Amino acid sequence: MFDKYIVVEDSLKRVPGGVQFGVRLPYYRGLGLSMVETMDVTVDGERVPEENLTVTLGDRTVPFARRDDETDTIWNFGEIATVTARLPHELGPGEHQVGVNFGLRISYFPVPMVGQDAKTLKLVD
Amino acid sequence: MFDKYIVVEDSLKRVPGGVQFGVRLPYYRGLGLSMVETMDVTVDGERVPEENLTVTLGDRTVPFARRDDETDTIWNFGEIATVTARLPHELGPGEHQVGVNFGLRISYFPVPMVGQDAKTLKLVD
Amino acid sequence: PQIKRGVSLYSFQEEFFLRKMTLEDCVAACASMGAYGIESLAEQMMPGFPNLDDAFYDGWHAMMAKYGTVSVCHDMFLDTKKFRGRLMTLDEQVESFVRDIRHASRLGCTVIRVLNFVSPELMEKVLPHAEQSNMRLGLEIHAPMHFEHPWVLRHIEFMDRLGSPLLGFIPDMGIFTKHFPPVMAERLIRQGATPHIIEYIREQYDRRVLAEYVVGDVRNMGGNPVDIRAAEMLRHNNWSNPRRLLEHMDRIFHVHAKFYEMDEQDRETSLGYEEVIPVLKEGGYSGYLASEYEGNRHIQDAFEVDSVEQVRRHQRMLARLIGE
Amino acid sequence: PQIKRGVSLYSFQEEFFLRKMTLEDCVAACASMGAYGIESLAEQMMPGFPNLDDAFYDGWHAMMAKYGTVSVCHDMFLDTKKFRGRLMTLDEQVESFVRDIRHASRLGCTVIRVLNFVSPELMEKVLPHAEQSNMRLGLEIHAPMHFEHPWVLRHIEFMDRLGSPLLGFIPDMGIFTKHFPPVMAERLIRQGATPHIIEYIREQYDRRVLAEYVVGDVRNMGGNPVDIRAAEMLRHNNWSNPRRLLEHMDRIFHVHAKFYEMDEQDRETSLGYEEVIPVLKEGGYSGYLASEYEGNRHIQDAFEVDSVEQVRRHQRMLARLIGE
Repeated sequence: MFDKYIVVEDSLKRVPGGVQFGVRLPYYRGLGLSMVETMDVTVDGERVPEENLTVTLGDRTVPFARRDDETDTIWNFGEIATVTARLPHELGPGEHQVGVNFGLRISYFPVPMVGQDAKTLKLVD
Repeated sequence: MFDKYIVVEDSLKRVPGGVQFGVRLPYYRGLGLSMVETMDVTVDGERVPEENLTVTLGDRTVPFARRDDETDTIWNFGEIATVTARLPHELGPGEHQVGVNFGLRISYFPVPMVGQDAKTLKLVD
Repeated sequence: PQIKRGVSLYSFQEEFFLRKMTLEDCVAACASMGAYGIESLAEQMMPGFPNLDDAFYDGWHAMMAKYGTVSVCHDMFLDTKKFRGRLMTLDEQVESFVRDIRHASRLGCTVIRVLNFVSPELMEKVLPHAEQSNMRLGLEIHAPMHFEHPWVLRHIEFMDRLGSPLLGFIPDMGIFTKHFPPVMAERLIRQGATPHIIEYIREQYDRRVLAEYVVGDVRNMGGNPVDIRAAEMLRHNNWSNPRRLLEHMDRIFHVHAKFYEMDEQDRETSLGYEEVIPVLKEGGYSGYLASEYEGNRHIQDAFEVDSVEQVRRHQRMLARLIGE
Repeated sequence: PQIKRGVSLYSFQEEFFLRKMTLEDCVAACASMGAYGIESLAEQMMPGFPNLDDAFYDGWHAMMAKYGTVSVCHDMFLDTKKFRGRLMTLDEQVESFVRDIRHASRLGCTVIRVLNFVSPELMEKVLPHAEQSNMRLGLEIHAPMHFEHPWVLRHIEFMDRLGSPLLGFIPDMGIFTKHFPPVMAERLIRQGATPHIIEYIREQYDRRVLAEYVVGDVRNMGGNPVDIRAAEMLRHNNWSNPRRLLEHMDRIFHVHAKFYEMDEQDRETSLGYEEVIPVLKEGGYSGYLASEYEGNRHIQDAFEVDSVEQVRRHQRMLARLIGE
């Protein structure tokens, strides 16, 4: 649900030590960050471990590994979060593939609710 | 259902080219032979192909490969059938393992109904 | 005081399979309990069906008279998959069904247990044959079905249109599975299930949580294949509304008094007899409750089966609840 | 002539997600169809919930007046798994529920859509808070559930004991799924399902064959993983008896008029509106039918979504069947 919209076009930007890009949540309402149980990120097919990932919602930036404490931080419906990936080398210009695979801890559903997307993004300057 | 009773004790006997033994059907009523969809037989852990198997019910002996034509030949409830296995070498005396794995084409059930058993039988003379 | 006690001889299958009880042994045990209504499965205990001769049928009539028992119900089967690679034609199905009507007539029965999976269209096409033998056709309603299941609703549409008093239903008490049956849970643990996860499943069963939720949850908490299969029993065993029977009483010809386990207290440990029997009385039910023991398939791996004792306890329970 | 037309703004989620329609845009579209009853999901379209200020609530009241619309129903959610490794305590659940009662009160609603999974025990414990705000609590009944499902039966036991007119139900029209929904079947084929096997599944759906039979059969005939998942939709979409609503009319506060696809004929292609609306009239229903479009999630992979058009057609269908 909303899978084709997870990775936001034109959003890949360099930051110190890696890249940032925009991500939307594949769910029909806002959800507390603590129930984003998995968000597997790949850059150029390479996995970004959870310790190198941060999520920015509005004015709050949280390390992805600390999401358990973000029970009331809402990833609002349609809201673009800035996901920051610390990478082991600088990214050259031009296009790169960004993949996001979500598993959501939905309380009325017995197993993680899933959404997945990958897009070719150009490094916008 | 009735799995512990599939292989009949004290029934292993030599015949020309192989052995015979008694088998009961793991089902709660009589069933036409044509719906014994699979009956995988192993002797001493070795599989007996379907072309080397015959089933005797009462006074009728049928090759297992021709069971499709036995739509009204009933394997009655609790009835011991004599299953004859053509083997590639004579069986020495003493104990041997006989295994039978049933899959039954039960009309009100979507997948084969299963029953399995294996017993150590002595070659009775 | 019009509800009558009977037994389906299916209850004694283990002893019959093992040649410990004959067909007549089963009827005798039944009369010894005052359960005079007899339900039988020709394909189970009458080898030679559908070619039984007059000597058999006359002998069955004489047997019934000797024991004071009544031949009430015949349980048909329909082997639509008898031919590999195809189903029976509708005409082949009619032929098979007519076999059973004829046999039930010769056995003296007043009702046939029609398998739950039989279509409304087959019921409709065989109706003239039932009419010729004045034979009631009772479609079994068994778990996970119930009287509001869409399959039953469609059967009701057909019977409302046809307007025949010979078409009806046989509820099976497994649609009143109040708790996860203990002998089922215990066999699952003997097969390797995780006891902590079995307890979750039994608790969620009592809570009436959606089956698919329990299954996915057991999967999610690391259940092994046995645990998952345990959870999936919630798709095959159900509770239903006992007062729904009141809406269909004129079509309830017979009741399969299914049971798995009678304790030493003469109590059935998981099925809703104390809720259902008052409803049958409120509705004026005048048919039989026929014991249908199924505990054998769950306990036979580790325990001797004593179907006569289990049915004796069940009959004492029925007598108490009916008010004899 | 007392059945009223409304819309759940959930119907416009695709456009709202994509920032093509604002919250007020949705209400405006709704009034343009004469569907004046508004149902809303604060967690979906009101960022800042449960901390909305008086300026918001006063502005919503003024919006309702400007369009002639009525704030009817608030749809709560309950995130029992908000904390990893545990569920909310019952007291934490009450706190969350009270949030929604307070908000629905400030939004002017008369009823809350309580998630189907909410327990009877939670309904019981929050009842004094509902009473303080005179807020009706309608438990949603959605597929594969129905009014005779044991979970609903247990909820009914609690409401019969408590005796409060504020506790009741909101049926979702997906419990009247008459045919396998076409947009669902078509997306399955786009995902790689076998078209011959999809046709079998759609046919067996109309035949009302047991779900577990269809699943095992699709497995047995060589269905691929998509075919099997297609078959397993029979566990999640169901037909139920429309006349069963008559037994519970005093507790039917609101109806989720779920739909997936309105054709160019203003006909919904799989749900049982023509059977259900006469029953609601027979029962004297005086609540809202609230459009709840869900076709977006099935078609969005290959087609543009036009929720306003789909809801326009749905509202024309409702008006015709109500008899306006």
